Amino acid sequence: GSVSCLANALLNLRSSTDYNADHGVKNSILNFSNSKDASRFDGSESWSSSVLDKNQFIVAGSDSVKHFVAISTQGRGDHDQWVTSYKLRYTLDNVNWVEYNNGEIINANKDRNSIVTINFNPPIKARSIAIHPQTYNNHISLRWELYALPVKSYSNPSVQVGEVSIGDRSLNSGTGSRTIVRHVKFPVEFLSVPIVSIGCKKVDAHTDNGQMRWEGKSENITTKGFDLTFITWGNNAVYDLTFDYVAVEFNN
Amino acid sequence: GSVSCLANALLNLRSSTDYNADHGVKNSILNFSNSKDASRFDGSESWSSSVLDKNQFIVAGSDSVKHFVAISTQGRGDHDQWVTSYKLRYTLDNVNWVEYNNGEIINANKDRNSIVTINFNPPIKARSIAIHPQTYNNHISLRWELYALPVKSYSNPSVQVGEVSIGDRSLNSGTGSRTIVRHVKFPVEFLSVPIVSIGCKKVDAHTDNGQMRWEGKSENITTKGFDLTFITWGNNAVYDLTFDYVAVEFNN
Amino acid sequence: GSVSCLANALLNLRSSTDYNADHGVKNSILNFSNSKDASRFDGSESWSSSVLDKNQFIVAGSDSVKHFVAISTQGRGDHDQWVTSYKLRYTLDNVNWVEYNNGEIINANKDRNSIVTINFNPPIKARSIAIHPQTYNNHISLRWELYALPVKSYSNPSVQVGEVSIGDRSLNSGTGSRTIVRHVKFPVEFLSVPIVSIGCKKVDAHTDNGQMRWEGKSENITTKGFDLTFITWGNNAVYDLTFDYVAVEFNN
Ligand SMILES: CC(=O)N[C@@H]1[C@@H](O)[C@@H](O)[C@@H](CO)O[C@@H]1O
Ligand SMILES: CC(=O)N[C@@H]1[C@@H](O)[C@@H](O)[C@@H](CO)O[C@@H]1O
Ligand SMILES: CC(=O)N[C@@H]1[C@@H](O)[C@@H](O)[C@@H](CO)O[C@@H]1O
Ligand SMILES: [Ca+2]
Ligand SMILES: [Ca+2]
Ligand SMILES: [Ca+2]
Ligand SMILES: [Cl-]
Ligand SMILES: [Cl-]
Repeated sequence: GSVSCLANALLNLRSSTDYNADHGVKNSILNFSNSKDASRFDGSESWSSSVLDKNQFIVAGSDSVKHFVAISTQGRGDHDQWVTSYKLRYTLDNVNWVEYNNGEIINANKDRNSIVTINFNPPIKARSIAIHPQTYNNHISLRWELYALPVKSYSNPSVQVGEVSIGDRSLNSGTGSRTIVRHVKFPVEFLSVPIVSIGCKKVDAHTDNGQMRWEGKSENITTKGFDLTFITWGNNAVYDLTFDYVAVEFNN
Repeated sequence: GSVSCLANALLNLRSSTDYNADHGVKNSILNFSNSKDASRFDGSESWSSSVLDKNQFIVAGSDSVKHFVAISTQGRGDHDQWVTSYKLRYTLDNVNWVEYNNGEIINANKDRNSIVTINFNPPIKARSIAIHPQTYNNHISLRWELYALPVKSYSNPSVQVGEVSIGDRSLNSGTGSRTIVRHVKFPVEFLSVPIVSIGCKKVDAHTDNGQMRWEGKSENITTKGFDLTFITWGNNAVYDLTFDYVAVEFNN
Repeated sequence: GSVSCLANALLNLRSSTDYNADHGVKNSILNFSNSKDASRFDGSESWSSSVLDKNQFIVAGSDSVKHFVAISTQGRGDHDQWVTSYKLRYTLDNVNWVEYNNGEIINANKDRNSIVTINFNPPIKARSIAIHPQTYNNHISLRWELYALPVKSYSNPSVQVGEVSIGDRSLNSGTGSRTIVRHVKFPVEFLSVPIVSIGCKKVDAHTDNGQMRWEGKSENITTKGFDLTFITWGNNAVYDLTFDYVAVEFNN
């Protein structure tokens, strides 16, 4: 139950330099492998930089706030090149960048194919993150994956709002349980059925021997609207009631 | 009124293998065309794989939940290569992947340039989606587009919250319609004017010959704040009232 | 306090044509520079088109609504090629595209390395934006950056909702300040502590010599739930009260 970010095409990648396009970030996913034909080159089984120094990197980013729980790195699949240590940097706001664990130099790879995995406890909370190779065998060449928490069912909800009143004397007389319905139409139709939350912002009602009785509920909710059922009981005379409603659509 | 996803640069793409960088996913949009100069190669008018088998794919992804309504595929513009059938797979959570229509093998292209379009009824609801070529003429080479519903006006709203009370005896005496205003300042200024929803969470008020009368409304809403107007009428003495407010900014 | 979009890997890029993959959009960030080795080509210090006409472009996009505040362009770092003027187009819905400032032809570069910056007042509000070169020295070749407002702390909140009542006669007798607590468990645990907004949707209560007194508040809020404290005072007998709650989690 972690998300493989690169495997799912969830992040944009950007390297400092590329040896050429046949060594670009597009070739960098963990376990990347291509044709084992030696007579025709189809690209490195890695990102490989052009410049060899301590200033190269790949940035991975997108708009969403991610909770990164691990990173895995690997050397290059088709030649003896691998990153032996690296630093990490990240940003939540895309303005201020932070050094992971005070600029910790993480021990990394020692061969082409063995995976080295570092776990983040607590998760790194970030929009963008950058791997910064510090040392290497032969060339700055790597494959990698970033692991994040899945998105919660409750995130990114859609919302519409409005108000509803009795607007007449429908509940202003009589005895026992008495109800009226006001049908509400959402300004725009939802793609799935929302929930509808309500809160009273006007009471104009008479007590019944000192007892106040009123209720509202949302019912019969559809993509297009819902019913506000206004309720009184005993012998209360309710002159008017008003609710604000907040309709919330999830997972869409 | 559908959105052309690749045309709008809305999705990250990732292929299994590329013949080389000059045949990568960057060349895969429907109707992609480049220089018709035969003396200098500027890349294939297609994505083309490196390995030829039944295991190649392109994944298209981003963080947002998309409602995919169609897919179009095409062969390669500058050579006789095209995909003749394919399967589709998708994921909503980026953990669990689903086979489209029980692993349906979709009949696809028979030439370089004719478009073949499949419509999804109901839409495929997904964060990432993958085209998996099964058979081909000459090479696994294609162009394509994914079509999605546009984003609703009501999605991804911004929210700020707080509470407001009378806090004094301003409405606790007198006759007829009586009102007071409490100006509220949002903790942070909005980029556009929000709506402001309210709900009562405290009443401390005297009836007027048994009649209860109170109201709140939000008014004079700006990017910076709003006015909670507290209202009573008849001869009611209102000691205190409290509302929670929810301010919602759309389309920003 | 603006965000450098390409530097942070925040946008997908898509060109009309590329001279080849070694001249693609991946080489287009402002101040892009690679190996100054003349004996081995590692790609142009620019995006460069393949076709030379007035119809080439790069589209930059993602799902989020961005407020673009500036654009900077530069020519090519390693050869005498630069764009001398261009037009801009953008879209908020990814269906309807708009010409910036009525199709204004913007004066651009006159050398390899000097930066030319245009500021947008008001910001361009858009999901995708496209630079459309009109004239050029030698070739359509450029580097660039797009600048946007940072995301507000209040955007993309997570939400859960529910209702809570006294459900018994706990507050229906006695004298002075009397309170009861109902512990509420969120259907799903949050990653950080939310706020909890409330609004009354049922009153069943007796006045005390004509005075109505009731209150609710949310307290002891955690990732897992909160306490609704129901309150009365004086000599009021409260039979039942019901609140809808809206719990909002920010910045996650
Ligand atoms: C069924 C019915 O009317 N029930 C009410 C109850 O809700 C409450 O208001 C009470 C106050 O003494 O009076 C009655 O028992
Ligand atoms: C204008 C005015 O005071 N209107 C009120 C009305 O709102 C309601 O409370 C009624 C109850 O009998 O008493 C009056 O008519
Ligand atoms: C402490 C206490 O009971 N205060 C109350 C106050 O809240 C209000 O209801 C008032 C009405 O005359 O009666 C008392 O003073
Ligand atoms: Ca190979
Ligand atoms: Ca060509
Ligand atoms: Ca160079
Ligand atoms: Cl009364
Ligand atoms: Cl009341």
